[PDB]
Amino acid sequence: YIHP
Amino acid sequence: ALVKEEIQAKEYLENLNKELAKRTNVETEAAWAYGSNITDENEKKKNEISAELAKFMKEVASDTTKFQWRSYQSEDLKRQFKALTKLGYAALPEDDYAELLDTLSAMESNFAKVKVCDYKDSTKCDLALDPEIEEVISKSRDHEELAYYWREFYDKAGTAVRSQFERYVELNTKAAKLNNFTSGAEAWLDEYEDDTFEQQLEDIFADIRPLYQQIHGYVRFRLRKHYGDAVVSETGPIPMHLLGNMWAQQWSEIADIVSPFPEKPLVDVSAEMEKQGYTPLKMFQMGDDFFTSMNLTKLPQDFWDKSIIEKPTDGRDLVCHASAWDFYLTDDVRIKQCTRVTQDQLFTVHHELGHIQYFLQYQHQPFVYRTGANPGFHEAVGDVLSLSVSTPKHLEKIGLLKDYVRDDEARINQLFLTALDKIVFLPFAFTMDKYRWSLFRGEVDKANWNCAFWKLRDEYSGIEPPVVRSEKDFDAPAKYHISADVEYLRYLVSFIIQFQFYKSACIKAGQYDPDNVELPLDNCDIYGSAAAGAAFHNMLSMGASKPWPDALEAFNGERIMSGKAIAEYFEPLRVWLEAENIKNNVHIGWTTSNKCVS
Ligand SMILES: *[C@@H]1O[C@H](CO)[C@@H](O[C@@H]2O[C@H](CO)[C@@H](O[C@@H]3O[C@H](CO[C@H]4O[C@H](CO)[C@@H](O)[C@H](O)[C@@H]4O)[C@@H](O)[C@H](O[C@H]4O[C@H](CO[C@@H]5O[C@H](CO)[C@@H](O)[C@H](O)[C@@H]5O)[C@@H](O)[C@H](O)[C@@H]4O)[C@@H]3O)[C@H](O)[C@H]2NC(C)=O)[C@H](O)[C@H]1NC(C)=O
Ligand SMILES: [Zn+2]
Repeated sequence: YIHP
Repeated sequence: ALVKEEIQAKEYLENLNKELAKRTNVETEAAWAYGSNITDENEKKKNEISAELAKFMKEVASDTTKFQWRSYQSEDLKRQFKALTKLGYAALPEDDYAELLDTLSAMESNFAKVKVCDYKDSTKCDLALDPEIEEVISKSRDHEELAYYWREFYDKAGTAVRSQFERYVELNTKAAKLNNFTSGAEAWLDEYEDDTFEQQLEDIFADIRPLYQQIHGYVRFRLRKHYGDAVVSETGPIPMHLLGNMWAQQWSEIADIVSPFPEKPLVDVSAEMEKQGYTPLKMFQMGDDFFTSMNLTKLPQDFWDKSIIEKPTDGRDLVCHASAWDFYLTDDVRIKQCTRVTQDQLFTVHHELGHIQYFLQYQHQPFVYRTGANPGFHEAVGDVLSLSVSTPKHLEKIGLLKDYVRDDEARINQLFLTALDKIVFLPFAFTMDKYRWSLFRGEVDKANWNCAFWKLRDEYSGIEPPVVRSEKDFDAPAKYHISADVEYLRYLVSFIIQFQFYKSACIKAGQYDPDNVELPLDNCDIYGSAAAGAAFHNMLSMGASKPWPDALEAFNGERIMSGKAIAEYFEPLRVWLEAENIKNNVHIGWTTSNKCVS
């Protein structure tokens, strides 16, 4: 689950 | 008969879910090891475990046909079985799956390993995106220096993986069709469980688009005063390298030169963070504090023991793009972030901790339900807190913002600063998936793939490359999520729904009343609010056990994704900006870009  | 089978099926699911959690743990460990330490050995290990799990998933999908699950009484059991039929990439033949994995790691490792030469020193060629290149992009106002770093990065992170990206599209399409979706676009869109989802987003985007146009026009106007008309034209797309971000996805780094009222305060707490001796550890502890202050779940010991919160100082290659990780046991959750001591990074910490909290909140759910209500929900959680953290209200409480007077002009500055992040991002995020959808759907000939990217960036965002590009270049994979095959629509959804969450959390906290001048939405701090926390608990604990409108209903009683809340937040800015652009005779809109030659 990653940052934009 | 069916009654006896449904009892049998319930037991089957209970065991299978636990088995899937345990098997996924093993794959996740190998993926974590590779992302933390990129080597040929770790790549091989990651991909081999994935191949093994894919094989098991195939047997699972096959075994579901032994159960008459569509005939069952329990909506819950049917929902679980349906989740198990969805194979994704694992539907591919053994050899095709292995090749896709090799293709995916080739692209992600390429991105992560990019290094460029210093603009001033062709000797020094060890500048990575994070932090060296991003430092220049965010801080330099030398337009030629900026253009140099833009070209070097895009050539290496983008063009270098064209052939790999082409094979990835082929195999992604093949996988989707084996699951009987038309393309990878439909496969991705399936996560939103709504057959009008694209139209819904087009409708919301159309409502907010005029505000973006006003912000765009004003920023261009202000950039002309800074750089002159030789660098920035009145009527053309904005040269993207001047926007303080490698992808021009958010423009807050240039706030100091485009702020409505330059003589009034502009919130930038990075220097105060450094002065007060902030560390990555402190920032994460503060994020933890925010969550617990809301009566939400404390970070477990495994988080602190196992997380990577600073860039390693040894020689090693790794993925520095911030991420949060669920290991599918109990309390084994981790973040990997190459944390720097800045305001933006303090928001990133809270964003990532938002994922972690979601993991902890639903870890009691069956395996298949241990994910977001939809991918947008997962991205929204931490951003709701970050909206609060960003307020002058909160930043004064924690001593990071000093001698701040909150007059009308300072409020406009702060609203504009927020918009440079939140409104500007919307067309950007939409184009990331509009582009990939069009490739997945076979709507663009391979001969036109690069200019199809820049055409969308022009049409929606009104930005363009600093230099002329052509079909000799391939610029899309220069964005992390494109190289790493991470769906991007989740972020568009997030940026819309996070304002729905924020507005409701603020109302529940007694921090927002539309009829009370003392309680504006744009200065709401939900820190310490157990009432806001209760709403989060009610929603997050559900995981993916129910369709997402039921998860939203659990939060605030609503069932519809809506642009009402984001527009409400920015309404004071809209009124001021429309008037300011008229006052200054600001040109709105842009001619078609000349920067991608067909
Ligand atoms: C994506 O879509 C694909 C279709 O475009 C789909 O592929 C189809 O899946 C079907 C499985 O449900 C499959 O149907 C079987 O066909 C067998 C014979 O097919 C052969 O000849 C075809 C040409 O005529 C060829 O195209 C094929 O390649 C094959 O060579 C049948 O023998 C078989 O039958 C058995 O199963 C049925 C189903 O039973 C069901 O369940 C219970 C029993 O537990 C029943 O009580 C209940 O009534 C229900 O019907 C039995 O009725 C029967 O007695 C046999 O046991 C079956 O019909 C089909 O062949 C296949 N391909 C095509 C081209 O149609 C994919 O599955 C989709 N993928 C995903 C992931 O969803
Ligand atoms: Zn995220």
